[PDB]
Amino acid sequence: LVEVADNTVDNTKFVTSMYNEILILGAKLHPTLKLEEITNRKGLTPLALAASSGKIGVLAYILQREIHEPECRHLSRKFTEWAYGPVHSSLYDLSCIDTCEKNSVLEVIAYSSSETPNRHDMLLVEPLNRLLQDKWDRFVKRIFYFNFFVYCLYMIIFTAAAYYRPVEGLPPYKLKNTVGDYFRVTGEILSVSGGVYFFFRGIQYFLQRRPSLKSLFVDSYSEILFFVQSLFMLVSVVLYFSQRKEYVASMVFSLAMGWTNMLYYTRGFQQMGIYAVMIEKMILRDLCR
Amino acid sequence: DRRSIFDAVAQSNCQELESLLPFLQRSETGKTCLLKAMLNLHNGQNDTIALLLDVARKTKQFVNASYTDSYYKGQTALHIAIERRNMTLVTLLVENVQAAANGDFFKRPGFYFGELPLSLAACTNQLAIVKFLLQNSWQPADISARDSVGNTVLHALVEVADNTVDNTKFVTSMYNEILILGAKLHPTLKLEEITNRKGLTPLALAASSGKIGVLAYILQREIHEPECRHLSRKFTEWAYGPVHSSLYDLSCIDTCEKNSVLEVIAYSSSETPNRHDMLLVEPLNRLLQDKWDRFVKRIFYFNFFVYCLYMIIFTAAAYYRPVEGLPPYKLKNTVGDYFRVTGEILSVSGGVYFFFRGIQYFLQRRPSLKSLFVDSYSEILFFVQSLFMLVSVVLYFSQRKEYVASMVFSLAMGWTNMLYYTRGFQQMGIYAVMIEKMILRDLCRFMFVYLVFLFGFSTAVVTLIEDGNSYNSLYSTCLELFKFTIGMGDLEFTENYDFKAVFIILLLAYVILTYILLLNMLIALMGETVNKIAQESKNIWKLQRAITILDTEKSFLKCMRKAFRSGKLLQVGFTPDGKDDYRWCFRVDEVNWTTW
Ligand SMILES: COc1cc(CNC(=O)CCCC/C=C/C(C)C)ccc1O
Ligand SMILES: COc1cc(CNC(=O)CCCC/C=C/C(C)C)ccc1O
Repeated sequence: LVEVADNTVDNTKFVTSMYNEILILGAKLHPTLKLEEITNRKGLTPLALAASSGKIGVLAYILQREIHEPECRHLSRKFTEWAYGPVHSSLYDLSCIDTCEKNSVLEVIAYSSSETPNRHDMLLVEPLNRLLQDKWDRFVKRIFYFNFFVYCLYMIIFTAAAYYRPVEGLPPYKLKNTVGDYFRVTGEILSVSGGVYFFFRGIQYFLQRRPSLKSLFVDSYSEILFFVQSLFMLVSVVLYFSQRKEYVASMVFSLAMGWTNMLYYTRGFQQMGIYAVMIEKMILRDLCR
Repeated sequence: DRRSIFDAVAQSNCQELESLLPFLQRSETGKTCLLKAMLNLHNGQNDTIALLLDVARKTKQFVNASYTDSYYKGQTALHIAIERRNMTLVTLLVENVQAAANGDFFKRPGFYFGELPLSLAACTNQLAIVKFLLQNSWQPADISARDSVGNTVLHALVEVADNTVDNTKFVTSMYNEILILGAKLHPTLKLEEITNRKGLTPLALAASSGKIGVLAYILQREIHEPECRHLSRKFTEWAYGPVHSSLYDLSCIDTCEKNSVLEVIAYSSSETPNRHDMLLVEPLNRLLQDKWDRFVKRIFYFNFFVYCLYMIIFTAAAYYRPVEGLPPYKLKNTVGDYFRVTGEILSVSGGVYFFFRGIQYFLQRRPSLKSLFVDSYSEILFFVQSLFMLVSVVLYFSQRKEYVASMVFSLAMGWTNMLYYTRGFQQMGIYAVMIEKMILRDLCRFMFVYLVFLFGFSTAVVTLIEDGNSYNSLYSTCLELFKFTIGMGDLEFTENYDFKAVFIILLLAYVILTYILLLNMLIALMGETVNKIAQESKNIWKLQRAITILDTEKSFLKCMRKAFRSGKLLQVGFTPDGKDDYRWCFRVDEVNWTTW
């Protein structure tokens, strides 16, 4: 039933309908069985498949399902907790929306390879919007701001240790007894540590997600850039112990990338996140043509 | 047992009640048994309430049962009946009205409707219930009830409006019906002036909070009924053919006890949903335009001319600043120096004037801190110019030559601030509004992004240079790369670099990313924003002129306060109380061919 849905209003109409009728029928015949958890060989719940393949209408249905019949009230995914006047307070199920056995509906929507017809539009349903906004407000705003602040410090120290690079002779260099040179070696060590961190993060991402080769610059325009900055920093690491002065021609690139990559963080601020999105899209289309 | 009877009433069966009645007679929340019966009622299936009433009467102090908890403090049975549309139940309870439900819900999610059964019924789109309650025989409901904070029935009616067409529909409707009803019951009372603790008339609140539909109603209200013609706020003075000449009330639109409707609309902090759109009603537009045409156009033009003279003299006394030595300076016997000292004195006098004006404004209005640059973009600038001028005053008697670095700033600001005056000319006022909006939005966004990019690539290029003039600089390289954005960038401005290929790749990447991509993006986005605000600019300009008029009238009450009044004092019709209706009315014209 889900597999044949095509998002067209009448198709959504009767897919939702017949889904409901078959569900209530199976409920009446077998009050003991719970059919939804039935999963195919890929192990996808009908919700999970209706969300991964991209069928939005059936998704809005399955997340907004309710039944009053006393015998089979227990199929509902929504309830109305109370109401005094025009005010209503209702519930939602989150059966495994937020966290699910192997992949919840959110985890499937977000990490969908964009071979899915429409993932961006799909977070318009009520429970998902409310859920994600709630998580942002409560306990991840602080984490994101702290991450942004740490990256600011890393760029600052990287910049101020690149600015004063030793110029006497060739690399490597002896550590003079002065205090400023000790500060500078601390700066270089923090710099390379951050570099290796980003390098590994990139490799881990590319292992978990396993992104394609024809759509890598349209699905993840940011992981590529962070990993590339890490690569340049590490090549500088390699060529600063190979007694060679060309490391700078690499390191410089990195540093520039560094500061530019800061735009990655303007998605926590809607009114600047939309601007950074426009930059990305235009660079991919219009500058290229 | 209390639990047994609770289950029985929840059971919709009277067997337990009948069984326990003879035995009972022989013998935090506190929800009432009759309240429990009514609550668990479907299609009027709860009948134990009448039996409970009969038993209580056979054995006043209980028909007035109410909550005790702070969560539902004071929840009233008659209120619950109203919530249920209970004509039978409410009529029984009343026959068997000023109840104060002072709980949390009545004061996170909740519902505000007033604290009185009458108010609740009025807040529920139920008209028969209110008719009966306000004119119930056993105890009629008094309409003039005022709650703790003072929100009467009309106050709550306005307070629940939400500008949506159907909501406006029935809020206006029921407001009208309750008004005419109170008029018929009490021709002597005038309900509108009833004000809450904040002292706001229902008009004033409907305007301050932002409810436009109710506003258009209240200012365009008329009644023909002979007994209650005296509630109208509009009249039609005469009509020969398709022509009509009508009046308007101006009850306290133009000038009111503490804050009129205009004074509230204009000075609204823009936390109000929609103030710009709100001056579209007929009497307000006509009134403000009339004031502009009659006796404030001259004042505004004269003010503009005086400011022009102040800038001119300030400019010509700054131009010839003494250069011999340090400040202060001795006044040479020449005549030009006397002219110049006159110029400086006029300059500082104007400066102190603007400084005080700014302080007074900031005391009266008391503007917020998070929205100061979106509510008043002009008072800040005038006050800031005054501040710079006064710091120059301070440092010209501290034997220091740095005063100029301040004064210059001031002077520039001065001339630019002249744009403040292009609101008396619609077709230039809209242009100055666009400048303001773009400076607040688009330059800010684009400048954070452009500084990110500029600093990134400029440290990138300085970490490469060696200086082996003085391009080993973050400031001089920051310039030499900023110039690329004014079409003056030199791709080879230094040859003190180790690698030419890297240097050129970096500069090319910079030019492509900022000059070609970003800057043209800014042009495109400016196009978008202009195409969007083409009309918001007009509305904001009308509001700017309205504020100008209000300040103009307030400041010059000293010269002729009551001389130039709106409209005239007219006698429109008779009223039963005194058989005379004298009001500061405002006449307008109109036509219509479809009506005939
Ligand atoms: C990193 O995440 C994001 C970054 C950006 C902006 N960053 C860029 O456009 C990359 C520029 C690369 C040019 C560098 C050249 C070197 C060799 C000098 C927009 C959206 C994002 O999500
Ligand atoms: C003053 O009222 C208005 C003014 C303007 C135009 N004025 C400005 O944009 C201010 C420019 C400030 C830049 C000055 C920098 C100095 C340090 C040289 C538009 C609309 C208004 O209502």
